[PDB]
Amino acid sequence: MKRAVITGLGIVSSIGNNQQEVLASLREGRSGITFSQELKDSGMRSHVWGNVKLDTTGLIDRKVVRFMSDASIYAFLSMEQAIADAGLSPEAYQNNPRVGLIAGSGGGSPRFQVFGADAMRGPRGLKAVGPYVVTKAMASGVSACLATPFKIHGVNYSISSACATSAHCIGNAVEQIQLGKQDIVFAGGGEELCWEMACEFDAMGALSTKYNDTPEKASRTYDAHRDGFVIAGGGGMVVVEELEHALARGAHIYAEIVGYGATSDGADMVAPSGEGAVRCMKMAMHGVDTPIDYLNSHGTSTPVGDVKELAAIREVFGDKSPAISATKAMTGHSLGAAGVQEAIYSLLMLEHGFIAPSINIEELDEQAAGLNIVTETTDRELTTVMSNSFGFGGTNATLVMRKL
Amino acid sequence: MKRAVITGLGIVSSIGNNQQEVLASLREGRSGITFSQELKDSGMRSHVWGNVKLDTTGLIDRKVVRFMSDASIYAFLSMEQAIADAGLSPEAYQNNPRVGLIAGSGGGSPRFQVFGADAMRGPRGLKAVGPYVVTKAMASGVSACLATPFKIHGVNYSISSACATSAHCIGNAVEQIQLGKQDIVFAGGGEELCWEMACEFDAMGALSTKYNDTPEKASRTYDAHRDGFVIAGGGGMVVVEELEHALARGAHIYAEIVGYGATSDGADMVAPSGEGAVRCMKMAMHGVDTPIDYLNSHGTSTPVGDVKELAAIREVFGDKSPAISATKAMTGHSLGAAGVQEAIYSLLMLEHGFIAPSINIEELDEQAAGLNIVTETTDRELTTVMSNSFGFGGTNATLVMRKL
Ligand SMILES: CC(=O)c1sc(Nc2ccccc2)nc1C
Repeated sequence: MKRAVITGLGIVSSIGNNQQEVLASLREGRSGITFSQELKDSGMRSHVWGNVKLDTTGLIDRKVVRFMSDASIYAFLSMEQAIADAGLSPEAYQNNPRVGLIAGSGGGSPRFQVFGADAMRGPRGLKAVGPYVVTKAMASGVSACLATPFKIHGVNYSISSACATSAHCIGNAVEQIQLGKQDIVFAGGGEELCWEMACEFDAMGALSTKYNDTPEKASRTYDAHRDGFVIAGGGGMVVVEELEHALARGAHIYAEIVGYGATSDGADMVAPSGEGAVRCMKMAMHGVDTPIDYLNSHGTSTPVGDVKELAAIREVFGDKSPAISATKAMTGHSLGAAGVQEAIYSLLMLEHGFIAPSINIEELDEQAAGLNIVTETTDRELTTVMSNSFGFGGTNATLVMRKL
Repeated sequence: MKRAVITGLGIVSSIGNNQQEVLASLREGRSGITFSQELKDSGMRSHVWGNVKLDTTGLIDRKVVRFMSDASIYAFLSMEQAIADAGLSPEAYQNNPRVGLIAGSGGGSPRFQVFGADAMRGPRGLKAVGPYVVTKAMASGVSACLATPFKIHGVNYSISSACATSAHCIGNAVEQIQLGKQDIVFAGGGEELCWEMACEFDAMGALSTKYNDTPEKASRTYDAHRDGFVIAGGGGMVVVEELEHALARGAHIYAEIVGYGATSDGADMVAPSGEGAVRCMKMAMHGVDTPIDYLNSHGTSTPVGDVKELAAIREVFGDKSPAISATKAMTGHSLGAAGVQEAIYSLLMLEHGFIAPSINIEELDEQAAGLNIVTETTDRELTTVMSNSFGFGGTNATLVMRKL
């Protein structure tokens, strides 16, 4: 069947506003986490976040940006980067029924939803709301706001699956190539960063609260004293392309997507089962005839979640587990953007031949013993990498990417 | 290639709480639209809606429903109906890696996004927010809140695409069957009905405002004096199943999904382009060796949209129009739920041999000549039916369903 490769990438993240900045942060083990006065002022217990450090004012034409929330702004800038990186001209990708876009967010825009309700409840009613809230607040905002300006004619929709959102977007893009329906699908996602959404996670006890005075130490996957994830925002986009089409245009190919797992736990709303993760990893590895050299774990810095995933990894890999690191210890958890951003970090590791460190492990959890959790940047010629995304609601995605 | 059939359906709609009530409404041309004191009290200009007329108290177990917003409640009730209609025991669909769920909403839960923000700003802060808002508010709430209690082990995610949401969910379910990855996928969606979301549509001028004193006449697709859509809520679910699997278990089969189009306009953000719809319909018709007997139009009762779709229909079919009716004149526009609900109305027409009327056309639009818009219930043996969903943001889905 038809093979899918990644031929371009773009990213706006807590650890860099393009792939050059991201690569430098990954190699340096640099945290993207900062103290947030906004989260503190809202009354939250978690006062830290992985913010995008970019003035986005003016970067997008007004006729386009007027429809957008921050998730769409970050995804749009990532898409522009990905198109440039792929070397795609408008003649090639615009008004082309074989070019699609599958990109989502986990939350839509709580900020604009709340803005609309607050405005409506004041004396000016509909006049205060204005005419742009639907495209900002709707769950499909990220795909809708990008498909128009980029003149996409093929598929156009958003997948959402909480932390797995943009990993399922990439896997669905692979499926469109496999079905022969598309030659290129831009795949990815975006997530805004705001107290309106963050407080929902803090209310469920999911966020880190004990390290507000030392923000760079709060996200600490696998450390014995981890206490929840650090919320983040941003976007990412990859160009998923059919192999013969890529070769025919002289594309730069980062990797082939040689496996895509998607499963469901059917168990707990907010905690992973393990069993679903084992099936998801095995599905992504089926038929893949090379070992996993590096695994970018879901690893959010939660007491239960981090070790549930490690137990699943031990079950999948038996006595030959891969090198592992949790890049969320540097970046935080960007929710709908995490799958694509972590696919990109993994592709940069593959392209540049290094493993990024799993930072802030002052005392390794007892349940991580015996695994090669890499804690210092390591040069290594990688061939095959895996990235896990295990979302709330028991939804799992795994991607396996390999050099061609 | 593996073939996909529909073996069960379930629905909670403005025109009925199960398929018996929906069938009777469709045959009678009975409006589901009522006056809404909630919309009026909120300051809106549109005071009409297609509400679900059902007391849902106690229909879902407390430990299940505590995670859910109304979109999930309606989708869950629809799924229970679909499972019973498909004759699936718990042992047949639970804990089964070959059984999946793809179901979404257009808006998630504006009500619970606003609830979380309002609670956080009050005297109890995080304690008033409570631990259930993420599962209510997140874009994937509908899939997350159903996949756990129904013990789904296969695919699990949401697609969102505004009006096309649950039609793309059904098409993607068909793709899982075609790829050989699933034997059954429950596909559908839900949408809450609330001023928090409705006011955003009224603020952009999208909703009907001139007919509040006569709610049943507000939604009037193709009428010269239409003035916007009437917002609605509800849910729907279909059981998409691989053909040989269905036959081997003695399933009742409504129809095969013989075509699925998904395209993008890539054009004016706020209006349908017409051309994307043409491409979508032709994609869904490709290889289908029988004529389209009946078309359930997207037709939302908007000035621009209704006649753009008619022009696309003329381009596709020339002088050989199928019979057409816009069931939204009865039901209103249930946004994320519209694709699956309209697929279900189309399946009921196919199963029971009639065309539902396009109601409230007192003066046919000057631009609607030369087609077969059916305005009176008409008994007729149908074989192949089409349903269009042309979503805000230029995202299109079309489904073609045919008797076996
Ligand atoms: C003017 C129109 O016809 C429409 S249809 C529509 N649909 C949805 C559905 C679900 C989420 C967002 C938008 N929005 C508008 C403004």
